[PDB]
Amino acid sequence: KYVEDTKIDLWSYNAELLVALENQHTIDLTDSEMNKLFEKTRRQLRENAED
Amino acid sequence: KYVEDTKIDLWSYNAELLVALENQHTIDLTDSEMNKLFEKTRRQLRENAED
Amino acid sequence: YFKMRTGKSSIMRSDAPIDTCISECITPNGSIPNDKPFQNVNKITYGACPKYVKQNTLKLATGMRNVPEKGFIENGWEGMIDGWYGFRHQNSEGTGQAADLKSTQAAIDQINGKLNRVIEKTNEKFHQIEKEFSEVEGRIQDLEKYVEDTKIDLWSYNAELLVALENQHTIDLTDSEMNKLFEKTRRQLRENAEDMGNGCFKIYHKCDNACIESIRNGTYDHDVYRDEALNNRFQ
Amino acid sequence: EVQLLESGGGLVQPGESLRVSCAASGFTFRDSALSWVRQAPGKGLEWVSAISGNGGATYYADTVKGRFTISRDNSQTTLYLQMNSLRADDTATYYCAKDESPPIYNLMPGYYSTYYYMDVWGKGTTVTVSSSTKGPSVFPLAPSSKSTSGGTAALGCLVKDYFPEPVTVSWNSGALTSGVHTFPAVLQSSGLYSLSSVVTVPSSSLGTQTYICNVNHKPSNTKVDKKVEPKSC
Amino acid sequence: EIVMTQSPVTLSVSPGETATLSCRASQSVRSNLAWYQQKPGQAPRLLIYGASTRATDIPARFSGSGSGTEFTLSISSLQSDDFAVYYCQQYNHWLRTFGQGTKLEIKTVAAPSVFIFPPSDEQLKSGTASVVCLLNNFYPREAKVQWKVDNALQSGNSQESVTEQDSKDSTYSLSSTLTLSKADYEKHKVYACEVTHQGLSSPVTKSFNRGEC
Amino acid sequence: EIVMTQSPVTLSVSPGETATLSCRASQSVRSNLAWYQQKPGQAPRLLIYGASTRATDIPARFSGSGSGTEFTLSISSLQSDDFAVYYCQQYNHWLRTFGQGTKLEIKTVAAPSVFIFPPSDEQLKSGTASVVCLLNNFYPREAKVQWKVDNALQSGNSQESVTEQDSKDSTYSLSSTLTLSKADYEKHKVYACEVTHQGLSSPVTKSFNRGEC
Amino acid sequence: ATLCLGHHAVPNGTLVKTITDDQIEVTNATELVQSSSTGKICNNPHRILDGIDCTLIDALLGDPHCDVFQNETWDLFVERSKAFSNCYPYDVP
Ligand SMILES: *[C@@H]1O[C@H](CO)[C@@H](O)[C@H](O)[C@H]1NC(C)=O
Ligand SMILES: *[C@@H]1O[C@H](CO)[C@@H](O)[C@H](O)[C@H]1NC(C)=O
Ligand SMILES: *[C@@H]1O[C@H](CO)[C@@H](O)[C@H](O)[C@H]1NC(C)=O
Ligand SMILES: *[C@@H]1O[C@H](CO)[C@@H](O)[C@H](O)[C@H]1NC(C)=O
Repeated sequence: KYVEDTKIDLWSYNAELLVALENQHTIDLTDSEMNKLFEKTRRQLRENAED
Repeated sequence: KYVEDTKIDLWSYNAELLVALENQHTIDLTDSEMNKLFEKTRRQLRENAED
Repeated sequence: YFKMRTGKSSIMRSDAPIDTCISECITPNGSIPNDKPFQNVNKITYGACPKYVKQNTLKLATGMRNVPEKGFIENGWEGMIDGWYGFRHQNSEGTGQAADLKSTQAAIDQINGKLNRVIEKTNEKFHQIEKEFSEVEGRIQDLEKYVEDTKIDLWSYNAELLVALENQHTIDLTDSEMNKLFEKTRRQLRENAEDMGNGCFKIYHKCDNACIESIRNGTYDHDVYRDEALNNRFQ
Repeated sequence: EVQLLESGGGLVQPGESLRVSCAASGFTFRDSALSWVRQAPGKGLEWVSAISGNGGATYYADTVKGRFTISRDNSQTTLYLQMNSLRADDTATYYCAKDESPPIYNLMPGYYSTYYYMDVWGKGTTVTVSSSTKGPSVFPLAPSSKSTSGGTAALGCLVKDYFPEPVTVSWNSGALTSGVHTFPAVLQSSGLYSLSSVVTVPSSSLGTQTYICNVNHKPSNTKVDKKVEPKSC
Repeated sequence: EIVMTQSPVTLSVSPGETATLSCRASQSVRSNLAWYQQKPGQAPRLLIYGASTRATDIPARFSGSGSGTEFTLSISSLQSDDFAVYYCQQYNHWLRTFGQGTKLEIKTVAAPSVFIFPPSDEQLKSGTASVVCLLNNFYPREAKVQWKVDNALQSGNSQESVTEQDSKDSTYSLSSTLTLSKADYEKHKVYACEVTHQGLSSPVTKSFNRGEC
Repeated sequence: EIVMTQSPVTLSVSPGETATLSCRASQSVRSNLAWYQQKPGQAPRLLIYGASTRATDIPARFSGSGSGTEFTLSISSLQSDDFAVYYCQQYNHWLRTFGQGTKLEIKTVAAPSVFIFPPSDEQLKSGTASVVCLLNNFYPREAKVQWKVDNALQSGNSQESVTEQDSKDSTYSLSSTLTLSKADYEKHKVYACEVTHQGLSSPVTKSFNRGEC
Repeated sequence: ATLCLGHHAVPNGTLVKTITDDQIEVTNATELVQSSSTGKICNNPHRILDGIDCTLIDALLGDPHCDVFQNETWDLFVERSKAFSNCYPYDVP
């Protein structure tokens, strides 16, 4: 019982930590692609327009 | 003795990696909020001031 | 009677020959160097040995993102051997190139620091439990195989997730060191030059080789050329 | 050979500046880092500062953080260390040493690898920070009684009152080395060090050989070669 | 910013026995811990680096071991020339720190060969005559040296100078310089440096008269 | 830029037996590995995708498996119409690559019936007379064919043309065309085709004279 | 005047795994998994005791060809597959 309960409780931490890090990075990376697009068109206008 | 010793060494890494990742992200998120604050006031002055 | 003592001694079944060398780790296949955090030779190990994982290779990025030819630049500079991040200029004298030592060092330090975090001294295990079995023993043997195989599959996930996170953070930290370097000089000449949209600054004033070096080493005073550069931008 | 030699050093008053050189010769191509390590007379070692290939250091111990500044001249392959605003506790034998890292670190060859151990140590230059450069007065030591003990006699020289260390002493221009005992300097209550060097040779050479101790004190350029003869009585 | 503490300050080990040293370190350090052998009058020499791993062409008797916080250094077969001091550095806090240092002794109890030296005529003419009493080759270092001038003990004008342990015979050498004035020397007749050693059955004393060898 | 290697190039499996195929892949690939069955003269047809999930309305005898680097494909009950070539793709690094291909063979050494053929008069008048030798019905495909002209061995002027295996008697056919000029043909007298086969006791050679049938 | 900025690039680099990309090219990488072996067990630093012809229990009991292993210390006893037992037939519950 102890070996199995150890395996379960250790995998549960591996899974719970995985979805938290992957979701945080998911929200982090999506905001960057939005900023990159804003910076992409920002380089085109130079001083012809302002943010 | 091996099952317990194995359980400890795996949790020791789970905790050591935890504080290493979370402290890095804590420093990362605090520095970003400073950049987000500096970027906030930067947008308020389109061409009224310079960095 | 036999004298009873309790120490680091153990036993291991092996047919590898004995050689007059030094090695902290010993396997049934032979002694292996414990300079790496993980190993794939055998699950039975004695002494300071790397952690056994299922993966046969796990590359850890010690460099930056490589772009030779077609984000901000179309490609990286293959001619840079004096550093990771550097400058290039087309001025009145000619065309030159030089590296920024501080940004390169700062990126190397972050990688050198985490590099130590990954290779920190591995576990020292001596007398463990037998993982290879000659014949079926039933319930006890089935548990011993389950205990170890669980430890292996869990460590394999811990290692493979480590290289993914460390390398993802490696590319992020090195790419941000250049964003900060481009932002460093971007603040140097506020309205004395403009971002061309490709990683190059169009300096509108007369800037010689020593003037370029003043920007490189961080002594560029924009007020000297602010009266000149601003006139060239809007006229 | 990875030899490196330290030049300079000496006596300075507190509050003065001093630059010590370090000629990096041999295997070191000087894309590898270098460090300075001082040890005070009788005290333990202490890492002072480090420098990398090119200018990646910086890196100064908190004791000398604002006072010392390390410099590197690769064109002439010489390491420097400008020691400004020197205090009394800065009196030490400043060693120049090469720094080596595990090959896994040090990504770009020129830059600093933050994990260094010193493998090649220099000869070291002694720097004394105090308030006077006196020349030593050499007094010989003559045997008394009858052949000191009998089968072996003893004689020596006295290096009294000088500042600062060190003082080089040899016997018969270096030809006599067996049985020589050079004692460490002892600071007298007056403030000037004192040294004694004695040699025990058999009594059969008491008259057939003329023994001369060749004391050299470069800090004050005083080199006396005193004659040691048995006491006339 | 990361202190190192070696234990003990000094240890006495017979030649041949294994001498285990300690290098306790605050905070955590693993990837670097270098051991050094600084013999008196010489620069330090690298023995072990990063713990465990020993330097190039150094004897195999120098063993290093340590994980974190606690580190040890054991010298297997001890030689008489190992009378050096041992130090330990580490990483990093970008700032390497050294250890305090561990003096190593060797070991037969040798008795001091006492020798007296009257002040030379050149020193007599200077104005201050200093008498010298030599103790060549003796073990251990502990030696109670007393000066008796005209059957009276003199204290406050004698200074003890002890040499480092020898690299071969492993015996120390002591010298005492009894500083006195020109008239303070001629004031008395007999000079005797009382010497009492650990391995001395009776206090050996060597003396001489004034005006006679 | 991610090479795929199938093993073997061609395998012989009797009908009904299980035929296991190999798809070794450099670098890791897990989420995508599609198997295809391209019958000769037709477009490829999807069998399995991902690794083990088979395509819609395909027989259950097609089984798929594999880890990151090594992949396998086993056909449970083999049919005579399964003579197709099988391929395996993967993912991705933006670039999809295919495998080399594994031909599926199904299931007595036959003797090559050698036949010579002199150049026709219409070819002789053109200016280049090419002599043809036929090896009708033989197994295996390996056949060492040599041209011997006026007894002299001739190389660099011959081209080997081999058929695919027959659908009924399962015997190959070979034809060699020794191209030579008009004067180069009349230059020599007898032309002999030195034929050596695996199941040939003695080298069978058929020849003819120039100017006589 | 123009001032371009960029990073270095190697002609041929190493591919690594990341969170998003399975095969992404970088300028330099290191292997963390030890897959190669010398094939020989180094006799140092651990006091390696070659079992040679008997097992540990055979030397514990006192088999004739294992009289050399008496009063022998070991950091790691290595049993060979070529081991055998020559003395009286025994069994250890
Ligand atoms: C090590 O030996 C085992 C047998 O004990 C074998 O299965 C394995 O493939 C070997 N591995 C290497 C890397 O030699
Ligand atoms: C920076 O470079 C310029 C041009 O060579 C030079 O005049 C100036 O002294 C340099 N400053 C520093 C701090 O290196
Ligand atoms: C890669 O990094 C290693 C340090 O881990 C360094 O020794 C080597 O020179 C580097 N090579 C390249 C091509 O960057
Ligand atoms: C890198 O190696 C490969 C060889 O296949 C090829 O792309 C080229 O020769 C090298 N350089 C670049 C820039 O790809």
